[PDB]
Amino acid sequence: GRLIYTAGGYFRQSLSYLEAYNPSDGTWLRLADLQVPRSGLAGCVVGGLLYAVGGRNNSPDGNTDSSALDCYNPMTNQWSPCAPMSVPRNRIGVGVIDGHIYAVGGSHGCIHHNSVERYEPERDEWHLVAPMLTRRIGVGVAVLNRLLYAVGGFDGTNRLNSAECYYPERNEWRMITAMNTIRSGAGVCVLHNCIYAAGGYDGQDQLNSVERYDVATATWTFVAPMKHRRSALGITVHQGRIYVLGGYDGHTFLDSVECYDPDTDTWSEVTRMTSGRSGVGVAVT
Ligand SMILES: COc1ccc(S(=O)(=O)Nc2ccc(N(CC(=O)O)S(=O)(=O)c3ccc(OC)cc3)c3ccccc23)cc1
Ligand code: NA
Ligand code: NA
Ligand code: NA
Repeated sequence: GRLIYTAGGYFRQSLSYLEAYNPSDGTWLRLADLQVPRSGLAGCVVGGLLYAVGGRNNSPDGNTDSSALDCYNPMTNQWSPCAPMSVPRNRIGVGVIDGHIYAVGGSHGCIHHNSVERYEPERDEWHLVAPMLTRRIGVGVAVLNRLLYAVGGFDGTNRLNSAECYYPERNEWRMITAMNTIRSGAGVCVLHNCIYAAGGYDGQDQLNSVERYDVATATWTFVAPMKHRRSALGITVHQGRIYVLGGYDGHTFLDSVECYDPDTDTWSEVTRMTSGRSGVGVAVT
């Protein structure tokens, strides 16, 4: 009975919503709002708790990048503040290794970060780790074999098809094979020993293409495309299928949730979000 949690996001302004989808019964729960609205954040789970990391509050009253880390306990339906990151990071990527949260890249105003930092929930402290080899905002992150992959993004000048791999024990990054497509604001996840990158923006158009990196072969291969082009989408994996949530298609904030079945190489529409939004954080617990 694990749920897909969606936190924050944007429609007209940054949002405070926390909602959870159950693929088993098709239900949505409306859970406790975030304390502060944010879009461009990332979600992750450590030890059955949901963490909302970074992002930005884009409001009619002003725009504020976030260094916040907040923790949601499903058992109490309550958000609790944690230690903030060293710097604000909007359009952040996040991955977890061995119970530690990595905050990768993102922007603070015009600064497009190459820096990376690591949170230890048991000490409630962040520290810097090695910087990525490239500045990346709108970067997607996934973890496989206790290595962390940072995929695509924007460096402040160029939208990127490159990607790189972090080695936590050695504390170093290495460039991996570049993707077939330039993608910022893609959904990036791990499924069956491959890193998937779904959708995003190539500098000109929102994308419906999906490609996956087979780590063993160092090769990116396209799979079936999504039905809807989308950037700033949420993504996650639940019971061996990919779910993509919302995003912007170039004209509309989407409420569409599509599900990828690797066995048949097919996408299908599985539910709608309660309202269209982009820039959400997503995780499963
Ligand atoms: C036209 O030029 C571009 C088009 C698309 C892109 S991208 O999708 O690749 N990168 C992203 C852009 C914006 C984000 N958000 C808000 C912000 O950072 O200011 S959002 O989801 O909150 C949002 C707000 C307003 C929007 O209007 C249409 C669209 C998205 C992003 C949030 C997370 C990840 C990437 C984001 C970049 C440039
Ligand atoms: Na610190
Ligand atoms: Na993720
Ligand atoms: Na609706």
